[PDB]
Amino acid sequence: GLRDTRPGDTWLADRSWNRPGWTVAELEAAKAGRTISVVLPALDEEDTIGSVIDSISPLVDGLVDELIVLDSGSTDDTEIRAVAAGARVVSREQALPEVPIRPGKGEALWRSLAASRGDIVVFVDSDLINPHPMFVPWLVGPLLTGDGVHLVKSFYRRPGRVTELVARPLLAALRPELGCILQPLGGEYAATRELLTSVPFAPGYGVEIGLLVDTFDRLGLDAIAQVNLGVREHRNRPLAELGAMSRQVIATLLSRCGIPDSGVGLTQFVADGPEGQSYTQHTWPVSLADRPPMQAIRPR
Amino acid sequence: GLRDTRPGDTWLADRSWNRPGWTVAELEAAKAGRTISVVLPALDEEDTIGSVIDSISPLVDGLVDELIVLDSGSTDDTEIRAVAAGARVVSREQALPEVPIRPGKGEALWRSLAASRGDIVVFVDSDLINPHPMFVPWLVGPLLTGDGVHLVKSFYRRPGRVTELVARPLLAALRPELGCILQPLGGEYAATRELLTSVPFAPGYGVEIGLLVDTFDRLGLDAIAQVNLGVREHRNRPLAELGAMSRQVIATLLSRCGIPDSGVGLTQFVADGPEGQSYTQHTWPVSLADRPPMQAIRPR
Repeated sequence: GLRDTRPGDTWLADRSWNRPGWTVAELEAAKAGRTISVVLPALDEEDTIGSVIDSISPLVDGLVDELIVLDSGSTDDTEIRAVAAGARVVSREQALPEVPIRPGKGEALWRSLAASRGDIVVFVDSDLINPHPMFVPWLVGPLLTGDGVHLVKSFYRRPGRVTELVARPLLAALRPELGCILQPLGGEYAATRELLTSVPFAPGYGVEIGLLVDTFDRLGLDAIAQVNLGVREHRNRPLAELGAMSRQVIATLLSRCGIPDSGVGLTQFVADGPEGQSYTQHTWPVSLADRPPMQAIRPR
Repeated sequence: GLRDTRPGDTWLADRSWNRPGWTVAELEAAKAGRTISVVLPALDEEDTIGSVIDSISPLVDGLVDELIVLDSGSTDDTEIRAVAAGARVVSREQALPEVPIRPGKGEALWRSLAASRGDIVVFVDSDLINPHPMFVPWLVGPLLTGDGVHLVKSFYRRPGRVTELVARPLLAALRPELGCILQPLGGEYAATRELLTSVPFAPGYGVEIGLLVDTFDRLGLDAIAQVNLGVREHRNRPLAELGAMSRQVIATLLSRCGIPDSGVGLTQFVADGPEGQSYTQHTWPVSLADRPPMQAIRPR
């Protein structure tokens, strides 16, 4: 199983595997009137976003019915570079004009449900360094070979900390059935519109884990598959922000589990000098506020 | 406050500071019939333990009434080297013969309550690299200048991960009042026997955080002070063990907070090779079992 795994192989909930024997073209034939949207959430990713689109670009009007960059307030060259690469850029405002904006990644992904049309939505981070062109095919595979699967999570070999020390040990504690999930926080995943629009979306860095847990609670482990995406490269996560990310992952998971979170942000104490003679007190925001199921706002 | 802090300064619960103006000799005079025990928990620390004792050694028969190494099953030269340095070595069995041994650090510290006699117990890790001779004086300071303080936690400048990403964000979520604690997991701390023998001891890597939270719940923030211990050096924590440590910190905190922990260990998936073609599944143990207050076993 995980003793013999390829870029392409799917792990199902019953610990059974599948090594895909289709072509991109055969996957398109399997769609059967189901449409596919690809969504790239982007905040200030001018360096990487053209490359990411180029990887997915060839699939459009074939396997992929639409390719959207959800621009989350970029002040760099993200939009013009995504357009020149061939993607349609939708701002948060454009996606859902009648609801005021909240900050964070979860907001952007939630809004993209309103901006996209696809029966299946694939999410891919725009900060990926050289994503393999087979990423979207590999992600959608298990949805199209339809066996009750509604969420496809990815796993990869690193070519970190918050996943290994925070997300996974907390899942072992609070949702032990999800202990099989290698990469609960990863931004490459696919799901049905039916699933996506029926669940609330966690704010900020909580979005992926909130979706995982909501899917498990409502549909059980069988609705969740994982695909080996191989060696996956992304940008260095600046170490300064990781405390805030952990705090938000914690807030989201506690809230899914029915445990009251104080709503009190992490205060970090940063030594100002080598002697530890003074500290800068830095308090990051945490959000306990989900967005409601998209069905409650923009129903289909 | 933390805008101007020395090796020696104490932070109290009301955000007020104290910069000590005593000598080791004046601290001894302040004891007033209170005895002081120093306890060094040790599992296989032959390289560092002589040095640690040498730092504390000069205080014995003066400020320090006894110095005990609690040997937690060492198969290297820890015991002979601690003896030659001048400490008394007590095995777990010797400390408390009538209770069977459980593994982990918390067990060793709990047992040391039975092995030691001091009204005040100071705990110092035996893996410290060149601890400053003032560590024990600085730790006991706030207990002897008696103003209702029962627990003294330390903080230091690093000359990590589990503290910053796991312990502190979870405390912000579940015990926000303890958000002021810089180093909740640190092994250098002092407390009263009255406090120590009245609380249960968490197992393994949960011991320090369990003690912090128990103290807070039972006595409030005022009973807790923190002392700047300056630049503090210890051994590199092998990165492999950190998941298990986080999982146990999580288990202990959830249990203190009244939240059911599954008792299911973290399963880590270690890539066997560069390709991510197979993973080794490695499941670390977690313990939900405290030891009871020492008063229930070996009352004074």
